[PDB]
Amino acid sequence: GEEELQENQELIREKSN
Amino acid sequence: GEEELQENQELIREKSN
Ligand SMILES: [Ca+2]
Ligand SMILES: [Ca+2]
Ligand SMILES: [Ca+2]
Ligand SMILES: [Ca+2]
Ligand SMILES: [Ca+2]
Ligand SMILES: [Ca+2]
Ligand SMILES: [Cl-]
Ligand SMILES: [Cl-]
Repeated sequence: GEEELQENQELIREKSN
Repeated sequence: GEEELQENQELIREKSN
């Protein structure tokens, strides 16, 4: 769901940084 | 979709390790 998606995008942010 | 979900679970695995 929506929360899973937001958490996913934060994992992507963490890895990109 | 399905690929997004698999990629998400791998990010979770990478972080847990
Ligand atoms: Ca949230
Ligand atoms: Ca959350
Ligand atoms: Ca979060
Ligand atoms: Ca795959
Ligand atoms: Ca893939
Ligand atoms: Ca992969
Ligand atoms: Cl880095
Ligand atoms: Cl670690």
